[PDB]
Amino acid sequence: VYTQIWRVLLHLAADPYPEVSDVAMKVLNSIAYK
Amino acid sequence: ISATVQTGFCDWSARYFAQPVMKIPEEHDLESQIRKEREWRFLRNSRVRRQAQQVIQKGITRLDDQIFLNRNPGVPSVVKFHPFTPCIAVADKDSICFWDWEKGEKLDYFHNGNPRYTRVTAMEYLNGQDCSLLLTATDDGAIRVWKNFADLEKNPEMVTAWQGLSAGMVVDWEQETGLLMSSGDVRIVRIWDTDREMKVQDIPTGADSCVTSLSCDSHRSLIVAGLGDGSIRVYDRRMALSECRVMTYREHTAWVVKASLQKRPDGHIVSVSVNGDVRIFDPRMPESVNVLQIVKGLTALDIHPQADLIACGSVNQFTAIYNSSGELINNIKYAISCLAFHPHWPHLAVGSNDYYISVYSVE
Amino acid sequence: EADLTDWNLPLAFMKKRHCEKIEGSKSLAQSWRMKDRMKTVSVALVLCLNVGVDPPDVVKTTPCARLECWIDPLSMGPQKALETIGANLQKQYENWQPRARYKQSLDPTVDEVKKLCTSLRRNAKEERVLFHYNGHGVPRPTVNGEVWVFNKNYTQYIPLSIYDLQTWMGSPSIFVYDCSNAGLIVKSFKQFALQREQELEVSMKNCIQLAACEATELLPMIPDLPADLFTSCLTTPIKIALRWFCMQKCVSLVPGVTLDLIEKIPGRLNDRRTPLGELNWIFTAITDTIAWNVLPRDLFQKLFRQDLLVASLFRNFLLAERIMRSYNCTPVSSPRLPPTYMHAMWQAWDLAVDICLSQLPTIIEEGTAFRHSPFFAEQLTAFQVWLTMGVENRNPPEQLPIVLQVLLSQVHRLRALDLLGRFLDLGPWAVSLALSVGIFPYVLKLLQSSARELRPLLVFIWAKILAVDSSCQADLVKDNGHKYFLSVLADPYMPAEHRTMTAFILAVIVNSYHTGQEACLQGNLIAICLEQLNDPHPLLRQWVAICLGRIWQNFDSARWCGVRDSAHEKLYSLLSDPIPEVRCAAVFALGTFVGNSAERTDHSTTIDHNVAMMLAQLVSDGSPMVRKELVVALSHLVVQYESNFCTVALQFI
Repeated sequence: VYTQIWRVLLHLAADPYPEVSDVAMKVLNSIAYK
Repeated sequence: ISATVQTGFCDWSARYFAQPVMKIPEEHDLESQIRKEREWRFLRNSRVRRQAQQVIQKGITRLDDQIFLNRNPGVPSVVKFHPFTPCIAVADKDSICFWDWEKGEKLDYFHNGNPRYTRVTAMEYLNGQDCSLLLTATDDGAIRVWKNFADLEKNPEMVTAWQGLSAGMVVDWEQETGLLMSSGDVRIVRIWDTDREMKVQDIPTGADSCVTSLSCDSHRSLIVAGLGDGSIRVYDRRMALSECRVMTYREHTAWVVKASLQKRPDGHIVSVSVNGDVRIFDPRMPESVNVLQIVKGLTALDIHPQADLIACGSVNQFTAIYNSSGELINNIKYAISCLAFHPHWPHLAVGSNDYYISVYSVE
Repeated sequence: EADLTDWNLPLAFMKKRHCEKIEGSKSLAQSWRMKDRMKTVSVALVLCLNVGVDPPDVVKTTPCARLECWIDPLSMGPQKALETIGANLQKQYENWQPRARYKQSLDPTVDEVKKLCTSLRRNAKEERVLFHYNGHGVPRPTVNGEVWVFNKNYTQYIPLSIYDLQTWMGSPSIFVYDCSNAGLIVKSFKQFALQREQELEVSMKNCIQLAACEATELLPMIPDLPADLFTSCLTTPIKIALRWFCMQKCVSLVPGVTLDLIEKIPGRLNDRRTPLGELNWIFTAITDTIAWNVLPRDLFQKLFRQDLLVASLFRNFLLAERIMRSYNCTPVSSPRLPPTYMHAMWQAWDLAVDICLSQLPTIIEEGTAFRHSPFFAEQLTAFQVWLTMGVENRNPPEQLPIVLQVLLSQVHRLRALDLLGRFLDLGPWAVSLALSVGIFPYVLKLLQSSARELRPLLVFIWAKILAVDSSCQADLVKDNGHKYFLSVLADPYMPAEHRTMTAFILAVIVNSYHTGQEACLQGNLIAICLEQLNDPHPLLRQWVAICLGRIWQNFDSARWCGVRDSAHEKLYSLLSDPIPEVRCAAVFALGTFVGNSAERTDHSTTIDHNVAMMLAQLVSDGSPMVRKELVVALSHLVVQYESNFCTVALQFI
């Protein structure tokens, strides 16, 4: 299940729309440092 | 815990109740300036349609006039003409140059935002009749729409953007239906509805090679799709997805440069592969009606629905603009990788390997 | 032509969500809330009547003015009359403030005044105390800031320093001077106030002062008017207002209206359906309207909104200013008011009086049923006419405080609530105005009504108000007004337009407020919401889902109730809704549901994984607006399983 949700976040991290990609990148970086 | 972000979505929704309700909206107001300016644009449209129709009735003369010659910084990949306002957007791999053909000036310069590997394959003009937009589908899948692209007091504005699919990418806008059909290397023809912002239909292509081109017919479901192996499938979206395919005729073996359909009720699929041989198909027939062979090594081609001019290109600087019957009109001597007619006026853009854009006119 | 094809074409990506930015409107600093509620705990009636004796300073005329508090002192004999006037004055004040400790002082000494004021100050040290002074029987106050009282034997006028008088009384107090050179007292009061302020280095704004006259002016000697002209105005406004009305030249326009008919006016001062109660109601509206239009907003809420009794005195003070002006008298107030005597609304008061007591010959003699005045009707008509061309931000409509007064009855309540809603429609600036005038506590009282006809109007009004000031969610839980709206959300016959506002109202009450979530949970909101979750209205589906998401925000008890009702399952249907507003709201609710697991039983974990995969099928979505909430939704999932997502993140490195 967690594998599936991380794969989703990869698409939102590489979003065409800038605001969504930015916020997704923050949330993805807030995982790394934990 | 500070990493917890909260969207303003629920708060933005609440603004709905701050605005007035009981009173008549601004659009319904018949005496509003927006409606008069919208009716004024539509008044200009009906004149431009009539004036262009009068040019068609006078026939098409030989086209050699050069209106202007400018130079771009990047390679012109795809060009489109706004139907009524003279705005000729000439995009590049990492930018979108907006030129003009009356003043003769660069109007704007975007950055698509896509990486270096990607490439802007297709382009459209959404809501061309009024308040036009600029769809910019990237080859990897990213589609995006730009507003205020050639305005004085306004800047670039990306309305929305979403990774489609997932040749490059192909699109066919359908103003009246409201749909949008992305396609490319995948074996699927999606149909993104823009009113519901959801993919309605995913038509299976049934073909190994990439969907190089894709054109449809207004008021009917006639999705034509050229392919890299050579075949040109046709799918009807009214029937079941398995049954969507109607005809599958194959009389080529090369990438289809431009499988273009005509806007007449007598639809004619003018497909030109890398081989350079034209084969005019029909939707109700299994084989071609006419056959022509023009150039051995074709690089880029353009056609016009209203006037049947097959604007060819050439490695040796030639620009053969013949009719569908095969008559000679012009052979303009200059990799001419982009030609583009107007939807109404007989203007033809041209673009060589060098980043130089021309716009011809029939006097 | 080829234009009808153009007009009939959908303009894609041209809607509120596209043109406008996705950002919340900044809430303004709502200062309408009252800072504090004062309570007039006790009242001091100092009466220097000196019944049967005439002050040496003023040589009274043979007729003079005998009536004092509507009592002839010489009729009853000296001692009884003095007691009677004190009793009546208490009753008169009890019309305005019935719950206060009254303590009369009748021709008091100096010690008597000291012990009286100090006792009432001891009772309410931090609360306002009223000091009423009637110096008609004592000589005029001196330039040196002194006021005259009697000696134990009633043989000598003893002077009393205003400084010492304001020593014994405390900080919260109000002073009423009814004497001839009363201005001198107000001047000397501010002097002793400044003198105390100078001593304070090495109680002015708190002290209110009313004065019948300017220091130069003298009191009127006219036999038609009562001697206690000022006090009567403050304490019996309607009584002198009708007697004064019958003295003006405008009586020619109404023949057959003498004072004797005014004496025998039927009704009471409470029953607004009677003729006398009509005038009191009209008078209260007109006076509160004049004040709101003329005074600055700060000083209006200070005097006319802080506490009732002060508001009543200043309301009646405006009438005193009008009447006394016609006798070369200028009343004086401590917070100086601009002159209102020539305001247009006074003419409306005349018409109201005219119509009200034109029926009195028929009511008294013929016994005709008193038809009510068209005044309040016509004022609502005026408010409606303003709204028609009220789009521009011009001067606000004068009649706003009248609409408030109309809400108190039922006869015109439907029409007023409608217009008030139409007014709120104009914009958010107007809702702010309506909160400053003080509409909130009256709209809240209507939530105790059961008349279902009121339900659609209150839903509308409350949506506009709660859109501006979301803090009122606290008040609605105290009064159990959330039940009133819960009923509306479970009424199929209620139109879906009003049901949408009702779902919004609930989504505001619940917003980030644990007390409201616990209260609505017990009111079974999640079950009610699911009953309307499949409505043919996309706005309702959106908000009902947001409301559902907010109620289970860091509140596991409402989550378990959702698990029993199986809401997460019923919400998956909205995940494929055409309208992207609903899709986005659906993603919001499912995220907040996951976010508050708080390490519950294994059941929660299996549900959270089921909710994940159901959300994980909203990736290929056109709107990034929806995709944005999809991230925020997955944020709630990561926070709950931070230990698990660290394992997955470290794997692919």
